[PDB]
Amino acid sequence: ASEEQVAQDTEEVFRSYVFYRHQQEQEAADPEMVTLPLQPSSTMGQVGRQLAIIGDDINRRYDSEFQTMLQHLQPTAENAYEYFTKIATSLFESGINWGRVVALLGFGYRLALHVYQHGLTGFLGQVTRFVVDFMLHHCIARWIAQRGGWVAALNL
Amino acid sequence: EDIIRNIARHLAQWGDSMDRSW
Repeated sequence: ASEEQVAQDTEEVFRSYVFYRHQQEQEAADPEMVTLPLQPSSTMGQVGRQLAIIGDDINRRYDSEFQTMLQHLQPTAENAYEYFTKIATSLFESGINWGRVVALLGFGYRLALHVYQHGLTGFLGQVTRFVVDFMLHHCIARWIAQRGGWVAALNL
Repeated sequence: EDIIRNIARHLAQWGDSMDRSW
């Protein structure tokens, strides 16, 4: 039950994170990333917004490099799940921390943006499911639940 | 799987760098 609430919250955090990462890239375009569906009075918009802000220093440094490796990987609708799963599994093989959780959100954002830029529309909800389902089945949602939920990310 | 390994290693490094900064 605790994990399922974290999974529901993860969908909101990821959609908010995407919205705010895209908006700050625009203020520093993917029309699929300009909508922010949230439940009433949700705190997860603030969580995603703060995570997009606090990772900006590192992300702005490496965005070009990450985009370049994605160009090399050439993800498509047919292989994106396999590649997402392998990369995310490796990311957490040696452990979980809040930084790596944010890196996973950033990977989902950059993957979604990359496929859209290469012509694959309608895929943002697919990547959202990949992120939520990975966290649920690979013990990340449990780790977050043990720290008090995603609201613990507001202290970062 | 060279590209997969490299992206995953970058993500862990960037994640650990962020975690240390926080």
